Amino acid sequence: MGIQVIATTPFKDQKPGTSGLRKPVPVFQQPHYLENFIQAIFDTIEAPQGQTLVLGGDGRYFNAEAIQVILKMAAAKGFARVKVGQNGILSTPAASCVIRKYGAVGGIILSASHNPAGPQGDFGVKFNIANGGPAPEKVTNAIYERSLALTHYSIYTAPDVNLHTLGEFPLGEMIVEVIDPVADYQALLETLFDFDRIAEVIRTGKLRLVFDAMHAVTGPYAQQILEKCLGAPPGTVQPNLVYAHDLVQQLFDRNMILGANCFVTPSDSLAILAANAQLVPGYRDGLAGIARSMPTSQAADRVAAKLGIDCYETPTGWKFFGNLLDAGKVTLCGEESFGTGSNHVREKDGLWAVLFWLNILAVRQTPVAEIVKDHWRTYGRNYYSRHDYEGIEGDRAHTLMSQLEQKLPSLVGQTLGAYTVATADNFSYSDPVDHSVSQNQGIRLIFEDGSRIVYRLSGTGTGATLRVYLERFEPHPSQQHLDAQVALADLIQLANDVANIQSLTGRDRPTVIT
Repeated sequence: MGIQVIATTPFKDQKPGTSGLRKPVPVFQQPHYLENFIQAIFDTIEAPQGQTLVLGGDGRYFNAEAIQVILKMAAAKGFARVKVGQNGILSTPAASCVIRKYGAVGGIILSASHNPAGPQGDFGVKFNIANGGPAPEKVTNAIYERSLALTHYSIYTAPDVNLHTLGEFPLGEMIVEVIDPVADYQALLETLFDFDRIAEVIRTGKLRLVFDAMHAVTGPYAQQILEKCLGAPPGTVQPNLVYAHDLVQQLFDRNMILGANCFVTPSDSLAILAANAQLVPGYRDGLAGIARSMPTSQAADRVAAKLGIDCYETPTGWKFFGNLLDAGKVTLCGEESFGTGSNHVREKDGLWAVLFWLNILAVRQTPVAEIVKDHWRTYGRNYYSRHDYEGIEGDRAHTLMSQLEQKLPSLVGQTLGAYTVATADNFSYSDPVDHSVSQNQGIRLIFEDGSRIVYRLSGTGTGATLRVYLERFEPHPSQQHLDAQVALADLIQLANDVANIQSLTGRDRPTVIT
């Protein structure tokens, strides 16, 4: 029936934030809510005349209706083409791959699972730009501001386009191209790893399967790549997990793939992958550099040192990896409690790590627990845990950080118990490419032995959450198999005393311990 203007009135918090806009499903279902936000996104694209927009999601209730509205508004925008997943399915690494391959203007990912942290049951709309990665803050603020001042939006009224079978289909002047959700992405992964040799180590079935991000071993992408392509037994893809550190403590007929999966923390997994990267096709020539978010443990640092490559320390976010990967300063990167990835895409990638690991296991022909034990043997172990103090009263948390910041200059050089202070600062990051400076990114106590304490404040705007990161470095192999909270007891006592956590927040116990 054609292009129409639809009058609308603004909504209140269409402010995206880190992983795009996340709200309960009834909130996105409000009349014109999705349309307002999607109009705000499209209003940041100035010359859509010949461009392509990537669109997909994860199945979840409401995705189907949303994908139809987005398609219809894209048609009204004037995009040449929308590459949309079969049945509206596209993972975040896939969309990043697809955007990058075909030079698309950007994408819209309908997911709230790539990032597990968040109220479960929420609906999410993520906007990725031309480089294949998340939209920078300058762009998400732009969207939020537009969402507050819009009087109308444009949409192409027409009946829904079927996405069950592949092909090109007309919608206005626009092409709706339905793509195999996995083909391009599996291709990229095949350029990175020896799929043949990963099939073998699955065949023999004597080793466990290792992963470092939640949900990496679930869903259609794991199913098609691990099960139908690489020959993993049915049932391998959905606790069903054992922790790598448990298997290392234990060190002191049936297939193992199909059994439990070994979880390695992103902090340690990033170090190990970087240490064994030259065993796989995708990184034979070596790494350009490593990057990690500041609170991620220093495990990868010690590998970069011995390798002779630089290691960048960025503020929390897969945001800041983008400029370093594009510039070629960095090949591998990871984020504590989120996962790992490389420059093959611009987002965290859970299968990419699972396959990486499977390819490491096939070449070195040895179980995970022993690989980890060797890594610690060679580089030392970076004992690492986070303590979360959730829902601190607003400005009590800000008094804590303020009092601590004041004390930091006099901390330098002093010896507190067993730990001598080498650096006590407020983290700031100056981008080696943008020259954009980020400030107040957290308080660091860095000790001369390699150990570390870090304080950050989260959820400012909401209660606030105090996150305390505890890192003890242990070079002695005889000391590398303790319980993390036992190993970290002395650092935990120090972190609490110097910041006066109990005195200024009234909390005797972390809300969460990881």
